[PDB]
Amino acid sequence: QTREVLDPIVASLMEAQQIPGMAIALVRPEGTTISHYGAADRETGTPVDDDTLFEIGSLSKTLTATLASLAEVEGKLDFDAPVSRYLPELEGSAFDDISGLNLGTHTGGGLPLFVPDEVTDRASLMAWYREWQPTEPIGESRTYSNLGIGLLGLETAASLDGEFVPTMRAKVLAPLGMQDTWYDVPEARMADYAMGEDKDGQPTRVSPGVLDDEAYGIKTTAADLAKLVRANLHLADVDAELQQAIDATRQGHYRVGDMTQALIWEQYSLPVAPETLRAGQGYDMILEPNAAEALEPPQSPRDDVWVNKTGSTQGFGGYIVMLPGKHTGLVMLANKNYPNDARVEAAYRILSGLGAI
Ligand SMILES: [Ca+2]
Ligand SMILES: [Ca+2]
Ligand SMILES: [Ca+2]
Ligand SMILES: [Ca+2]
Ligand SMILES: [Cl-]
Ligand SMILES: [Cs+]
Repeated sequence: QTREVLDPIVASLMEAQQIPGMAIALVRPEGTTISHYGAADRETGTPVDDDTLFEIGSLSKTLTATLASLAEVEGKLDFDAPVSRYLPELEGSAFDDISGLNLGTHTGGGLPLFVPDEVTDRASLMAWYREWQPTEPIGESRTYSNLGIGLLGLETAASLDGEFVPTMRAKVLAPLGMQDTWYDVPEARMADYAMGEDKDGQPTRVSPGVLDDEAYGIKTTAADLAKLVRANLHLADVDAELQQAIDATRQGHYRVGDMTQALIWEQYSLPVAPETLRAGQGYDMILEPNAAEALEPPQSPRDDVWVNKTGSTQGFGGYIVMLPGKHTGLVMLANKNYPNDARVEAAYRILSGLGAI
């Protein structure tokens, strides 16, 4: 079926990249297909199955964006307001001039990629934010940032008068039916927690860290992520406000060369060449500041685009692609951090082989 297209491509991918195990979800009108391949843990050979939890790394940022968007829909968060309006401990800092929208689009004045070493907790984090000097013009330059999306998370939590994780669960994960999605894997599920494999073939698992929940900390199944994708594709039963919040995460906010930056989601007009997709996932886009032009004709979610997001940890590699015009989506989770180029190629070949591009 679909499996005759999908299975050979994932077998070849897993052999070429030496991926121990994968979980794949294909979302289409007429339904969602879940497929599991290989081993959750190379050392034990425990197979990947419906219960296997994968670290999704930066794919976690899509949930942070979705909660932020819901707070906005509920009228509790103004996306263009200074972040210091919701975190008054940052009054008088650069965050008087930086907005939640900036943070969701990585246009927060060059806010850096990583949490610095000297930041070890919430207090030292907030002290660091207060002292930090922008290095790029706010709203005119994109630097991919864990500090930024992390702060959007803090801002959102404050705007909703709740703690980030329980609030995320109550307002987003639960209404989406994402009951196998964890920030902290309980002891009772550790036997289902896949073991990562790093680039040297060594076992590895993500460590806790500041802003982990907000920026990279989710462990989940392909099926749970498929619920989020289904909602993005208008294929789920979700209340009006959450649907509105989800749709708003796909609004185009900045043109960044060939890429359009939405709320964490990144997209490209169709037809898109794989090279363009590759250039979105490399050094030039991820590790350098890129000029960003605000779309203030604020772009309505489009139906003629390739929408995507990568996510990695040291031992895991994930990729989501959505084609709203075809009402189809793809979630690929692996317990190996394998090259973004190969994620793009596999996704493209799958979607092309299914006739969706
Ligand atoms: Ca406003
Ligand atoms: Ca099990
Ligand atoms: Ca945490
Ligand atoms: Ca090739
Ligand atoms: Cl970090
Ligand atoms: Cs849960």
